[PDB]
Amino acid sequence: PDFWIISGKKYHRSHLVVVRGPQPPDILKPTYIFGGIPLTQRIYERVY
Amino acid sequence: PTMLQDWYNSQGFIGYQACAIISQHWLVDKACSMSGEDAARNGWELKSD
Amino acid sequence: PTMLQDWYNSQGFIGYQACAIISQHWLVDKACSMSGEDAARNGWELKSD
Amino acid sequence: AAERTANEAPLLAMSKRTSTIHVDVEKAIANEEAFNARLAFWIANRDN
Amino acid sequence: PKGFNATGEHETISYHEELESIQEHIFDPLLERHYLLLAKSEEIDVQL
Amino acid sequence: MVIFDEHKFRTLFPEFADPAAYPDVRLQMYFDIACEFISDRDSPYRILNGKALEACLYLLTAHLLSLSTMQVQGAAGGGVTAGGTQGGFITSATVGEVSVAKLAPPAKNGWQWWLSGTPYGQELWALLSVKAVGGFYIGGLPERRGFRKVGGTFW
Amino acid sequence: MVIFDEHKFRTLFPEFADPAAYPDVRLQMYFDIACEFISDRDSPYRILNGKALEACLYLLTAHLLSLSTMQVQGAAGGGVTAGGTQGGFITSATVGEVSVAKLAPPAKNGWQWWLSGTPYGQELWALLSVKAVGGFYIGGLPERRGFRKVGGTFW
Repeated sequence: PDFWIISGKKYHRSHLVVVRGPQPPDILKPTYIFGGIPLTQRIYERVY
Repeated sequence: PTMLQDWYNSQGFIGYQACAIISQHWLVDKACSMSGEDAARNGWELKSD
Repeated sequence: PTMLQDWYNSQGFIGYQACAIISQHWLVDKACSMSGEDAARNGWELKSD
Repeated sequence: AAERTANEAPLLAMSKRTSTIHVDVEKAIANEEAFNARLAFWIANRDN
Repeated sequence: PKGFNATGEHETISYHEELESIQEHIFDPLLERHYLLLAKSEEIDVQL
Repeated sequence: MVIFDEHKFRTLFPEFADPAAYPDVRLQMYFDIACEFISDRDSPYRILNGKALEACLYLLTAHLLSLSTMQVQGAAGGGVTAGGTQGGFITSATVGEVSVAKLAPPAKNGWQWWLSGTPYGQELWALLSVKAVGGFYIGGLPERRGFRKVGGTFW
Repeated sequence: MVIFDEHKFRTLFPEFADPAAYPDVRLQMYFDIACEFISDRDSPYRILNGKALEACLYLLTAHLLSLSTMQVQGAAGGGVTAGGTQGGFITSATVGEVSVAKLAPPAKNGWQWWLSGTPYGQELWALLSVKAVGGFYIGGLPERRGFRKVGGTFW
């Protein structure tokens, strides 16, 4: 994603700093909305 | 395999609201915060040229 | 032995889609990523002539 | 041999305990779809 | 507790390193502003 | 509460067709008594409900009516017998040169032994035995819903 | 519900062929009574289904009809006896100079003992015993489908 929209304001990629967790494959990126895999998703069942 | 594929497909993204709700339990908070608080507590020093 | 031949032949390629789906699991990701992360940590130095 | 022996143990662990009951099966087959429903409810809600 | 290892050393290190964070985060702002206000009130020019 | 219908009762048991010897007041009273041996409350979740409950109540009422009417006119002296007439299953009999021996039912308590007295009681016992198969699970919670099984399911 | 055919019923049992003695309303009432003992819902996944289920229902109806007969005209004096005629297997009998003894059926509860009263009940009990072999297993998931066995078959 080269641009992020926050409350109607457009921001270019270069101005922002984004950190992501584990990197999903390209086909799975849209499902995760171009983000890393959350830890809670991987820990909630075992914690319970 | 079919059962294996179903088992591996079951895991997936849950949702931001779901993650926020899960994030109230003490165990999850400790697990996600101890490393972060421990990593950057010693500090850093600056070197110029 | 026919049974041994079948047992050894059953294992084979599964598919890029199957690999991508299976990669979601935490333990498989950890196993695949730990070696790569550890290999390139201590860095290298540039020596010329 | 080693791989088959390693694979065998979880399969038996999956079915370690079996439970059986006796009953007059004649009355059971007389009007089922309710006997079955009751036992399915018991299995669904089974715990200590 | 009964049956647990009695090494204790790593637990003491962890407790001390957690105690350091408390001084870093909770006590520092209040005491910093206290010293600033005391210096301003008691006309102590040198910063502390 | 199930409303007693004397017309259906008389249709079901023609031996009680005579209105002179069997006034409706006695039938209603015996139904009111019988609604206490077996609960007359009905719900769809009960093992016995609807027509099964109706048949059970009618059979119990007929049994009570027969047992009661035995006493008053038995010994050709208006029940002048000091202790009345006792009930129970008759395993053997003999009249002159005619003899019959029958099979004793498997009674194990007062309820079944009393029910074996008359054919209506026997039919009621048979119906209860058929409907008594199985059991109840009363306490418990769905604990298994919290774990993943087979094909990534929680059912 | 299962439709009750009076023509087929009378064809099956020629001893009930008289319509004057056995009105169709009586047969319908007894079928409606018998459908409570045995569920009449038909599915391909039941042990009893189709012709077997219809045979059981008809046999139960005939058993009830004969049981009623022994009361309505077994005494034949309008049912003027004390407690009514009692049913059950006759293990021994004697009339004049002829004596006959038979084998006692293995009855273990009220259902089988009540069934053994009449030949139709005995036939129904035998059919149920034949169809009753086997068992049930209700709660369960194919846990074994996730492992490789013998020749790489998950089946």
